Amino acid sequence: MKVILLEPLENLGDVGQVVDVKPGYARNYLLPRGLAVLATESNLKALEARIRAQAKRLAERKAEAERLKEILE
Amino acid sequence: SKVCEISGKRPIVANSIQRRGKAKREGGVGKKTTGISKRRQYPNLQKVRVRVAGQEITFRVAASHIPKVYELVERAKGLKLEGLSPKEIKKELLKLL
RNA sequence: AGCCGGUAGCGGGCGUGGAUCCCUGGAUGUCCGAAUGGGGGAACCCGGCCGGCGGGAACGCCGGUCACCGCGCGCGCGGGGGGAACCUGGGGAACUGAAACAUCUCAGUACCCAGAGGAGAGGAAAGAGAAAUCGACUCCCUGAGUAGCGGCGAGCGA
RNA sequence: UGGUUCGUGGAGCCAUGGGGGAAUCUGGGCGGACCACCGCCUAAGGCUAAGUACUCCGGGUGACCGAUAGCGCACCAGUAC
RNA sequence: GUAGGGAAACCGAGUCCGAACAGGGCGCAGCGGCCGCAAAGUCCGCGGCCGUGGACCCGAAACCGGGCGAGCUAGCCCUGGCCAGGGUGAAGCUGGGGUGAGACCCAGUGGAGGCCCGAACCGGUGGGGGAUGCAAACCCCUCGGAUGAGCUGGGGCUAGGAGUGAAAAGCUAACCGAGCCCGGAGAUAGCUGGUUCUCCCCGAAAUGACUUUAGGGUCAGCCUCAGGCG
RNA sequence: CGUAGGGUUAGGCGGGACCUAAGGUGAAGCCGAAAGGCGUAGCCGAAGGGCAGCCGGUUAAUAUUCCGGCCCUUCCCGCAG
RNA sequence: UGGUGUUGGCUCUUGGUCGCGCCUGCGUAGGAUAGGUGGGAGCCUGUGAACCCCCGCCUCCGGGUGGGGGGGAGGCGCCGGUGAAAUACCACCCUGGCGCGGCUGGGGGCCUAACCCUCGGAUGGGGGGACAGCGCUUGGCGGGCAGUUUGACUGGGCGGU
RNA sequence: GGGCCUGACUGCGAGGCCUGCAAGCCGAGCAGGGGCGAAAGCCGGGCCUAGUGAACCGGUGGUCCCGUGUGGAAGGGCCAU
Ligand SMILES: [Mg+2]
Ligand SMILES: [Mg+2]
Ligand SMILES: [Mg+2]
Ligand SMILES: [Mg+2]
Ligand SMILES: [Mg+2]
Ligand SMILES: [Mg+2]
Ligand SMILES: [Mg+2]
Ligand SMILES: [Mg+2]
Ligand SMILES: [Mg+2]
Ligand SMILES: [Mg+2]
Ligand SMILES: [Mg+2]
Ligand SMILES: [Mg+2]
Ligand SMILES: [Mg+2]
Ligand SMILES: [Mg+2]
Ligand SMILES: [Mg+2]
Ligand SMILES: [Mg+2]
Ligand SMILES: [Mg+2]
Ligand SMILES: [Mg+2]
Ligand SMILES: [Mg+2]
Ligand SMILES: [Mg+2]
Ligand SMILES: [Mg+2]
Ligand SMILES: [Mg+2]
Ligand SMILES: [Mg+2]
Ligand SMILES: [Mg+2]
Ligand SMILES: [Mg+2]
Ligand SMILES: [Mg+2]
Ligand SMILES: [Mg+2]
Ligand SMILES: [Mg+2]
Ligand SMILES: [Mg+2]
Ligand SMILES: [Mg+2]
Ligand SMILES: [Mg+2]
Ligand SMILES: [Mg+2]
Ligand SMILES: [Mg+2]
Ligand SMILES: [Mg+2]
Ligand SMILES: [Mg+2]
Ligand SMILES: [Mg+2]
Ligand SMILES: [Mg+2]
Ligand SMILES: [Mg+2]
Ligand SMILES: [Mg+2]
Ligand SMILES: [Mg+2]
Ligand SMILES: [Mg+2]
Ligand SMILES: [Mg+2]
Ligand SMILES: [Mg+2]
Ligand SMILES: [Mg+2]
Ligand SMILES: [Mg+2]
Ligand SMILES: [Mg+2]
Ligand SMILES: [Mg+2]
Ligand SMILES: [Mg+2]
Ligand SMILES: [Mg+2]
Ligand SMILES: [Mg+2]
Ligand SMILES: [Mg+2]
Ligand SMILES: [Mg+2]
Ligand SMILES: [Mg+2]
Ligand SMILES: [Mg+2]
Ligand SMILES: [Mg+2]
Ligand SMILES: [Mg+2]
Ligand SMILES: [Mg+2]
Ligand SMILES: [Mg+2]
Ligand SMILES: [Mg+2]
Ligand SMILES: [Mg+2]
Ligand SMILES: [Mg+2]
Ligand SMILES: [Mg+2]
Ligand SMILES: [Mg+2]
Ligand SMILES: [Mg+2]
Ligand SMILES: [Mg+2]
Ligand SMILES: [Mg+2]
Ligand SMILES: [Mg+2]
Ligand SMILES: [Mg+2]
Ligand SMILES: [Mg+2]
Ligand SMILES: [Mg+2]
Ligand SMILES: [Mg+2]
Ligand SMILES: [Mg+2]
Ligand SMILES: [Mg+2]
Ligand SMILES: [Mg+2]
Ligand SMILES: [Mg+2]
Ligand SMILES: [Mg+2]
Ligand SMILES: [Mg+2]
Ligand SMILES: [Mg+2]
Ligand SMILES: [Mg+2]
Ligand SMILES: [Mg+2]
Ligand SMILES: [Mg+2]
Ligand SMILES: [Mg+2]
Ligand SMILES: [Mg+2]
Ligand SMILES: [Mg+2]
Ligand SMILES: [Mg+2]
Ligand SMILES: [Mg+2]
Ligand SMILES: [Mg+2]
Ligand SMILES: [Mg+2]
Ligand SMILES: [Mg+2]
Ligand SMILES: [Mg+2]
Ligand SMILES: [Mg+2]
Ligand SMILES: [Mg+2]
Ligand SMILES: [Mg+2]
Ligand SMILES: [Mg+2]
Ligand SMILES: [Mg+2]
Ligand SMILES: [Mg+2]
Ligand SMILES: [Mg+2]
Ligand SMILES: [Mg+2]
Ligand SMILES: [Mg+2]
Ligand SMILES: [Mg+2]
Ligand SMILES: [Mg+2]
Ligand SMILES: [Mg+2]
Ligand SMILES: [Mg+2]
Ligand SMILES: [Mg+2]
Ligand SMILES: [Mg+2]
Ligand SMILES: [Mg+2]
Ligand SMILES: [Mg+2]
Ligand SMILES: [Mg+2]
Ligand SMILES: [Mg+2]
Ligand SMILES: [Mg+2]
Ligand SMILES: [Mg+2]
Ligand SMILES: [Mg+2]
Ligand SMILES: [Mg+2]
Ligand SMILES: [Mg+2]
Ligand SMILES: [Mg+2]
Ligand SMILES: [Mg+2]
Ligand SMILES: [Mg+2]
Ligand SMILES: [Mg+2]
Ligand SMILES: [Mg+2]
Ligand SMILES: [Mg+2]
Ligand SMILES: [Mg+2]
Ligand SMILES: [Mg+2]
Ligand SMILES: [Mg+2]
Ligand SMILES: [Mg+2]
Ligand SMILES: [Mg+2]
Ligand SMILES: [Mg+2]
Ligand SMILES: [Mg+2]
Ligand SMILES: [Mg+2]
Ligand SMILES: [Mg+2]
Ligand SMILES: [Mg+2]
Ligand SMILES: [Mg+2]
Ligand SMILES: [Mg+2]
Ligand SMILES: [Mg+2]
Ligand SMILES: [Mg+2]
Ligand SMILES: [Mg+2]
Ligand SMILES: [Mg+2]
Ligand SMILES: [Mg+2]
Ligand SMILES: [Mg+2]
Ligand SMILES: [Mg+2]
Ligand SMILES: [Mg+2]
Ligand SMILES: [Mg+2]
Ligand SMILES: [Mg+2]
Ligand SMILES: [Mg+2]
Ligand SMILES: [Mg+2]
Ligand SMILES: [Mg+2]
Ligand SMILES: [Mg+2]
Ligand SMILES: [Mg+2]
Ligand SMILES: [Mg+2]
Ligand SMILES: [Mg+2]
Ligand SMILES: [Mg+2]
Ligand SMILES: [Mg+2]
Ligand SMILES: [Mg+2]
Ligand SMILES: [Mg+2]
Ligand SMILES: [Mg+2]
Ligand SMILES: [Mg+2]
Ligand SMILES: [Mg+2]
Ligand SMILES: [Mg+2]
Ligand SMILES: [Mg+2]
Ligand SMILES: [Mg+2]
Ligand SMILES: [Mg+2]
Ligand SMILES: [Mg+2]
Ligand SMILES: [Mg+2]
Ligand SMILES: [Mg+2]
Ligand SMILES: [Mg+2]
Ligand SMILES: [Mg+2]
Ligand SMILES: [Mg+2]
Ligand SMILES: [Mg+2]
Ligand SMILES: [Mg+2]
Ligand SMILES: [Mg+2]
Ligand SMILES: [Mg+2]
Ligand SMILES: [Mg+2]
Ligand SMILES: [Mg+2]
Ligand SMILES: [Mg+2]
Ligand SMILES: [Mg+2]
Ligand SMILES: [Mg+2]
Ligand SMILES: [Mg+2]
Ligand SMILES: [Mg+2]
Ligand SMILES: [Mg+2]
Ligand SMILES: [Mg+2]
Ligand SMILES: [Mg+2]
Ligand SMILES: [Mg+2]
Ligand SMILES: [Mg+2]
Ligand SMILES: [Mg+2]
Ligand SMILES: [Mg+2]
Ligand SMILES: [Mg+2]
Ligand SMILES: [Mg+2]
Ligand SMILES: [Mg+2]
Ligand SMILES: [Mg+2]
Ligand SMILES: [Mg+2]
Ligand SMILES: [Mg+2]
Ligand SMILES: [Mg+2]
Ligand SMILES: [Mg+2]
Ligand SMILES: [Mg+2]
Ligand SMILES: [Mg+2]
Ligand SMILES: [Mg+2]
Ligand SMILES: [Mg+2]
Ligand SMILES: [Mg+2]
Ligand SMILES: [Mg+2]
Ligand SMILES: [Mg+2]
Ligand SMILES: [Mg+2]
Ligand SMILES: [Mg+2]
Ligand SMILES: [Mg+2]
Ligand SMILES: [Mg+2]
Ligand SMILES: [Mg+2]
Ligand SMILES: [Mg+2]
Ligand SMILES: [Mg+2]
Ligand SMILES: [Mg+2]
Ligand SMILES: [Mg+2]
Ligand SMILES: [Mg+2]
Ligand SMILES: [Mg+2]
Ligand SMILES: [Mg+2]
Ligand SMILES: [Mg+2]
Ligand SMILES: [Mg+2]
Ligand SMILES: [Mg+2]
Ligand SMILES: [Mg+2]
Ligand SMILES: [Mg+2]
Ligand SMILES: [Mg+2]
Ligand SMILES: [Mg+2]
Ligand SMILES: [Mg+2]
Ligand SMILES: [Mg+2]
Ligand SMILES: [Mg+2]
Ligand SMILES: [Mg+2]
Ligand SMILES: [Mg+2]
Ligand SMILES: [Mg+2]
Ligand SMILES: [Mg+2]
Ligand SMILES: [Mg+2]
Ligand SMILES: [Mg+2]
Ligand SMILES: [Mg+2]
Ligand SMILES: [Mg+2]
Ligand SMILES: [Mg+2]
Ligand SMILES: [Mg+2]
Ligand SMILES: [Mg+2]
Ligand SMILES: [Mg+2]
Ligand SMILES: [Mg+2]
Ligand SMILES: [Mg+2]
Ligand SMILES: [Mg+2]
Ligand SMILES: [Mg+2]
Ligand SMILES: [Mg+2]
Ligand SMILES: [Mg+2]
Ligand SMILES: [Mg+2]
Ligand SMILES: [Mg+2]
Ligand SMILES: [Mg+2]
Ligand SMILES: [Mg+2]
Ligand SMILES: [Mg+2]
Ligand SMILES: [Mg+2]
Ligand SMILES: [Mg+2]
Ligand SMILES: [Mg+2]
Ligand SMILES: [Mg+2]
Ligand SMILES: [Mg+2]
Ligand SMILES: [Mg+2]
Ligand SMILES: [Mg+2]
Ligand SMILES: [Mg+2]
Ligand SMILES: [Mg+2]
Ligand SMILES: [Mg+2]
Ligand SMILES: [Mg+2]
Ligand SMILES: [Mg+2]
Ligand SMILES: [Mg+2]
Ligand SMILES: [Mg+2]
Ligand SMILES: [Mg+2]
Ligand SMILES: [Mg+2]
Ligand SMILES: [Mg+2]
Ligand SMILES: [Mg+2]
Ligand SMILES: [Mg+2]
Ligand SMILES: [Mg+2]
Ligand SMILES: [Mg+2]
Ligand SMILES: [Mg+2]
Ligand SMILES: [Mg+2]
Ligand SMILES: [Mg+2]
Ligand SMILES: [Mg+2]
Ligand SMILES: [Mg+2]
Ligand SMILES: [Mg+2]
Ligand SMILES: [Mg+2]
Ligand SMILES: [Mg+2]
Ligand SMILES: [Mg+2]
Ligand SMILES: [Mg+2]
Ligand SMILES: [Mg+2]
Ligand SMILES: [Mg+2]
Ligand SMILES: [Mg+2]
Ligand SMILES: [Mg+2]
Ligand SMILES: [Mg+2]
Ligand SMILES: [Mg+2]
Ligand SMILES: [Mg+2]
Ligand SMILES: [Mg+2]
Ligand SMILES: [Mg+2]
Ligand SMILES: [Mg+2]
Ligand SMILES: [Mg+2]
Ligand SMILES: [Mg+2]
Ligand SMILES: [Mg+2]
Ligand SMILES: [Mg+2]
Ligand SMILES: [Mg+2]
Ligand SMILES: [Mg+2]
Ligand SMILES: [Mg+2]
Repeated sequence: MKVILLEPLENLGDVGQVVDVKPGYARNYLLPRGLAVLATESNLKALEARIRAQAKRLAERKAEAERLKEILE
Repeated sequence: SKVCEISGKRPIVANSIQRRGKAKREGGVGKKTTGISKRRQYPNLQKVRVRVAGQEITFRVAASHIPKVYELVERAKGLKLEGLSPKEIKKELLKLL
């Protein structure tokens, strides 16, 4: 089963990285502890939504710093 | 082996037809019927427990229909579930069907 | 134009001032019984709270309500039980037939359980099937005992 | 495994107890294993009068019986016992 | 129904086998002067037989489906009651002996027991009646337990392929080697019996073949019946 | 046996308005195609447990039940400590 | 009783399948020990030469390869010998082996989080633990039980037919 | 006792035997294609009567009849076995 890696763990990957593991391991170990959530059609919209929200903040921050860069010097 | 909780899977009537002889397709005489035994085919059922709203809930569902339960709970986030006993929680988790 | 059933009598009244009687509605409707505040061996025993009579506090009668489940945001809604077959579903034999008997048959037949209605099921195609076509579900006739299936036997059967 | 005429047979079609397991019209299933090709339908919610079956029951009718018959009961019968 | 043959394709008064245009198999067509009549053919009724139905009628031993039973009996559970009266006298103790002490021994006290005798009580040995009896298990005498593995009282629990059984396949409401009632069912029965008013007509076989066949069924022979041949 | 009339008197006797035994069920809750089976805690389950009367007279018959004489048992209200 | 579901983690161990680093492969003839199909007419050295020595490795008893160190710039092809195929260097894969990696296959051990039990205490602790229980499938054991059969003749059975 | 040979034939078959059925026995003869004799002719196994098995099922080899719309195919059919 596909899941999203909530907390960065060892020998698995990056925080937020999608990883497919044996479902029983996640049903007995990962999900009850709140360390993982399986990848649905909705949390893809929510993961694209938070990544694109960090991008909506980033594109504002760096562009404002570049406009102020055009103001200074 | 009671009924399944989500889909309603239940044991059904079945038969076991005991056979002997060499089949026609392999070149032999043909498959015979040396007996018939009625049976009740039982579903593969386990106890999947999910902790929802700070309460431990139990479910008796077929192993193939396991992700359906986590779909129901994962989609049931819109409703307020705190304060309700595990019985009425097990009730309201089926309300999404 | 007579009546108070059977039902005559002892012994008594009523009826054109429309009694007896038939239809309809309402009242009433002890106790038991899904029984239901609560126990329980049916027509029984015993209490919560509240309103009421005796002279009534100890006692008793009366008035209303007091069980469980499911649903709806303590209050409301409903839910159970019943019935002549007849419905659908979930279950589901044997004698026997095969001149015996185990695949086969009686046969989804009896009975078992559940729910539904005055019907049920069913129902508007991932249908039929070669027809350039037919266009919902049910019932009748016919197809035909054809097609078929079968220790290709008995029998079954679109 | 069961239904279908099909008893396992070339055995399709409808439902599934077991493991897995898609896809959205360029999508899927049927035409009897299968392939190519060509025709028919849109599964994984459900609803729906009419035409049919029956008998506690009111009625009408009979080359149906007339008290050992016709219903266990024409009579205080599901009663005596 | 009128056109059949072949597995079939397919052909058709023919067709199949076959190389055959061989031979064979299987199938092909009214009476009188357009009409009268008759007929291949079809339809209804009435009657024979046969089939499927329960199938001419009366009959089980019994298989299963569901209900009803442990007030009898069998076991066990809960809580009660009871066993007149006598015999015999284990341990234990006090008195004495014993030995260096003990073991051990005799008397008193002392009262054990799936102990004995023997009533009420539970039996059912032996014979006698009883045999359409008083009674679907009685009467008499005699006989074994009778404080124990006891007797019974009440509430209870245990059931049909199950119960219960200090074992008999014993009992589970007087017939238990598979309980009673109802229902599938009108099971089935080649087997037993019976098969109802009258007169006229003909007249068998009891043999052969084969048959899980032998006291049953197919067929042949033997009877009868309308039509035709003579 | 056939007809009508009369006959069973209770705070004390047994029993319910008390408790619990097997067991019957049976909130929680377990199990089962259905019907259902099971279930500490609870309710129910008496001849067991708890409970407060002995004697005499009497009638066609009932009597510890009416009457008698002499004891007792529960609750409420009054008062006093 | 195997296999798959409830059903997981880690490690070791070797094994099957794939992406690699890879080293290995010795007939006549023929520098040395000839992998093939295609490419070829020139390639290395300051990504330091011929040659030398201190060790691995495959050794067909001659070597191959990785090299190190010093010396520090020189040597091996087509050509020819030569056989069927000729040689440096750069592609596509083999035989067999090793070092890493995808995917797997079992066993050894570890862990706990599914599962069972348990604890006046129960989102906790403890034990067992991916085992058992449980679903289907595979075969086996299967008078414990169920439905049946166990021929007819015959001066019944036995024999015999 | 030797020679050449495959008629221990293919497609058929007049009629009879036997006869309850199924069945078993005899069989001249016509055609194709064949052996031998000079010829005539003779050869559908053996001097004869016993040396056998009915339906059901599948295989093998061929045939190229069927092919569930269709073209194949599956599987049957026919033949011999
Ligand atoms: Mg990892
Ligand atoms: Mg936390
Ligand atoms: Mg910056
Ligand atoms: Mg600056
Ligand atoms: Mg079960
Ligand atoms: Mg279903
Ligand atoms: Mg079903
Ligand atoms: Mg069946
Ligand atoms: Mg099985
Ligand atoms: Mg099978
Ligand atoms: Mg099998
Ligand atoms: Mg097999
Ligand atoms: Mg086998
Ligand atoms: Mg065998
Ligand atoms: Mg064999
Ligand atoms: Mg098979
Ligand atoms: Mg084959
Ligand atoms: Mg197969
Ligand atoms: Mg073989
Ligand atoms: Mg069977
Ligand atoms: Mg079974
Ligand atoms: Mg809590
Ligand atoms: Mg829990
Ligand atoms: Mg559970
Ligand atoms: Mg609450
Ligand atoms: Mg929704
Ligand atoms: Mg009067
Ligand atoms: Mg009067
Ligand atoms: Mg009167
Ligand atoms: Mg009179
Ligand atoms: Mg008079
Ligand atoms: Mg009079
Ligand atoms: Mg008078
Ligand atoms: Mg008057
Ligand atoms: Mg009342
Ligand atoms: Mg009431
Ligand atoms: Mg009341
Ligand atoms: Mg009572
Ligand atoms: Mg009470
Ligand atoms: Mg009252
Ligand atoms: Mg209240
Ligand atoms: Mg009042
Ligand atoms: Mg008053
Ligand atoms: Mg009242
Ligand atoms: Mg009252
Ligand atoms: Mg109830
Ligand atoms: Mg409930
Ligand atoms: Mg319910
Ligand atoms: Mg509401
Ligand atoms: Mg509110
Ligand atoms: Mg409230
Ligand atoms: Mg209130
Ligand atoms: Mg409100
Ligand atoms: Mg209202
Ligand atoms: Mg309101
Ligand atoms: Mg409402
Ligand atoms: Mg209900
Ligand atoms: Mg109910
Ligand atoms: Mg009912
Ligand atoms: Mg039906
Ligand atoms: Mg049964
Ligand atoms: Mg029949
Ligand atoms: Mg018979
Ligand atoms: Mg029938
Ligand atoms: Mg059936
Ligand atoms: Mg029928
Ligand atoms: Mg039915
Ligand atoms: Mg019927
Ligand atoms: Mg049953
Ligand atoms: Mg129900
Ligand atoms: Mg309902
Ligand atoms: Mg109802
Ligand atoms: Mg109507
Ligand atoms: Mg309707
Ligand atoms: Mg139907
Ligand atoms: Mg057109
Ligand atoms: Mg159209
Ligand atoms: Mg229309
Ligand atoms: Mg009709
Ligand atoms: Mg019809
Ligand atoms: Mg049928
Ligand atoms: Mg169906
Ligand atoms: Mg069938
Ligand atoms: Mg199959
Ligand atoms: Mg099938
Ligand atoms: Mg269905
Ligand atoms: Mg399904
Ligand atoms: Mg599986
Ligand atoms: Mg898959
Ligand atoms: Mg389309
Ligand atoms: Mg495409
Ligand atoms: Mg297949
Ligand atoms: Mg629908
Ligand atoms: Mg209606
Ligand atoms: Mg009908
Ligand atoms: Mg009718
Ligand atoms: Mg009608
Ligand atoms: Mg009627
Ligand atoms: Mg009635
Ligand atoms: Mg009425
Ligand atoms: Mg009527
Ligand atoms: Mg009326
Ligand atoms: Mg009237
Ligand atoms: Mg009328
Ligand atoms: Mg009228
Ligand atoms: Mg009438
Ligand atoms: Mg009229
Ligand atoms: Mg009339
Ligand atoms: Mg008379
Ligand atoms: Mg009636
Ligand atoms: Mg009537
Ligand atoms: Mg009279
Ligand atoms: Mg009358
Ligand atoms: Mg009556
Ligand atoms: Mg009546
Ligand atoms: Mg020719
Ligand atoms: Mg030809
Ligand atoms: Mg010619
Ligand atoms: Mg000809
Ligand atoms: Mg010829
Ligand atoms: Mg000619
Ligand atoms: Mg001719
Ligand atoms: Mg002519
Ligand atoms: Mg003609
Ligand atoms: Mg003339
Ligand atoms: Mg003329
Ligand atoms: Mg005629
Ligand atoms: Mg004719
Ligand atoms: Mg004519
Ligand atoms: Mg008739
Ligand atoms: Mg006849
Ligand atoms: Mg007849
Ligand atoms: Mg008949
Ligand atoms: Mg019997
Ligand atoms: Mg029975
Ligand atoms: Mg039963
Ligand atoms: Mg029963
Ligand atoms: Mg009972
Ligand atoms: Mg007794
Ligand atoms: Mg007991
Ligand atoms: Mg005692
Ligand atoms: Mg006792
Ligand atoms: Mg006593
Ligand atoms: Mg004594
Ligand atoms: Mg004494
Ligand atoms: Mg004594
Ligand atoms: Mg003595
Ligand atoms: Mg003495
Ligand atoms: Mg002294
Ligand atoms: Mg002295
Ligand atoms: Mg003394
Ligand atoms: Mg003494
Ligand atoms: Mg004596
Ligand atoms: Mg006494
Ligand atoms: Mg006695
Ligand atoms: Mg006796
Ligand atoms: Mg006795
Ligand atoms: Mg005696
Ligand atoms: Mg005796
Ligand atoms: Mg005697
Ligand atoms: Mg005597
Ligand atoms: Mg006597
Ligand atoms: Mg007797
Ligand atoms: Mg005497
Ligand atoms: Mg004497
Ligand atoms: Mg005596
Ligand atoms: Mg004497
Ligand atoms: Mg004497
Ligand atoms: Mg005695
Ligand atoms: Mg004795
Ligand atoms: Mg004794
Ligand atoms: Mg005893
Ligand atoms: Mg005792
Ligand atoms: Mg007793
Ligand atoms: Mg008692
Ligand atoms: Mg009593
Ligand atoms: Mg009792
Ligand atoms: Mg009882
Ligand atoms: Mg039972
Ligand atoms: Mg019972
Ligand atoms: Mg049983
Ligand atoms: Mg009896
Ligand atoms: Mg007897
Ligand atoms: Mg007997
Ligand atoms: Mg008798
Ligand atoms: Mg003969
Ligand atoms: Mg005959
Ligand atoms: Mg004769
Ligand atoms: Mg003669
Ligand atoms: Mg009297
Ligand atoms: Mg008083
Ligand atoms: Mg008394
Ligand atoms: Mg007393
Ligand atoms: Mg007393
Ligand atoms: Mg009493
Ligand atoms: Mg009582
Ligand atoms: Mg009291
Ligand atoms: Mg009290
Ligand atoms: Mg009580
Ligand atoms: Mg006790
Ligand atoms: Mg209990
Ligand atoms: Mg009971
Ligand atoms: Mg119960
Ligand atoms: Mg309950
Ligand atoms: Mg409650
Ligand atoms: Mg309760
Ligand atoms: Mg309650
Ligand atoms: Mg409740
Ligand atoms: Mg709880
Ligand atoms: Mg539980
Ligand atoms: Mg559990
Ligand atoms: Mg249901
Ligand atoms: Mg039941
Ligand atoms: Mg039942
Ligand atoms: Mg219940
Ligand atoms: Mg239920
Ligand atoms: Mg229950
Ligand atoms: Mg509790
Ligand atoms: Mg009781
Ligand atoms: Mg007593
Ligand atoms: Mg008493
Ligand atoms: Mg009493
Ligand atoms: Mg007492
Ligand atoms: Mg009392
Ligand atoms: Mg006192
Ligand atoms: Mg006196
Ligand atoms: Mg007196
Ligand atoms: Mg007296
Ligand atoms: Mg007195
Ligand atoms: Mg008095
Ligand atoms: Mg008085
Ligand atoms: Mg006092
Ligand atoms: Mg008191
Ligand atoms: Mg009181
Ligand atoms: Mg498998
Ligand atoms: Mg060499
Ligand atoms: Mg190649
Ligand atoms: Mg080459
Ligand atoms: Mg060149
Ligand atoms: Mg050069
Ligand atoms: Mg050499
Ligand atoms: Mg050497
Ligand atoms: Mg390797
Ligand atoms: Mg990876
Ligand atoms: Mg392991
Ligand atoms: Mg291990
Ligand atoms: Mg370990
Ligand atoms: Mg670890
Ligand atoms: Mg550990
Ligand atoms: Mg560690
Ligand atoms: Mg358990
Ligand atoms: Mg707890
Ligand atoms: Mg826990
Ligand atoms: Mg701790
Ligand atoms: Mg282990
Ligand atoms: Mg375990
Ligand atoms: Mg479990
Ligand atoms: Mg298992
Ligand atoms: Mg299998
Ligand atoms: Mg084997
Ligand atoms: Mg098996
Ligand atoms: Mg087996
Ligand atoms: Mg076996
Ligand atoms: Mg063994
Ligand atoms: Mg046996
Ligand atoms: Mg055996
Ligand atoms: Mg069995
Ligand atoms: Mg058993
Ligand atoms: Mg059976
Ligand atoms: Mg069987
Ligand atoms: Mg035999
Ligand atoms: Mg015999
Ligand atoms: Mg004889
Ligand atoms: Mg003899
Ligand atoms: Mg003889
Ligand atoms: Mg003899
Ligand atoms: Mg003899
Ligand atoms: Mg003998
Ligand atoms: Mg004998
Ligand atoms: Mg014998
Ligand atoms: Mg013999
Ligand atoms: Mg001899
Ligand atoms: Mg012999
Ligand atoms: Mg031929
Ligand atoms: Mg001729
Ligand atoms: Mg002749
Ligand atoms: Mg013959
Ligand atoms: Mg003849
Ligand atoms: Mg073949
Ligand atoms: Mg072809
Ligand atoms: Mg073929
Ligand atoms: Mg074949």
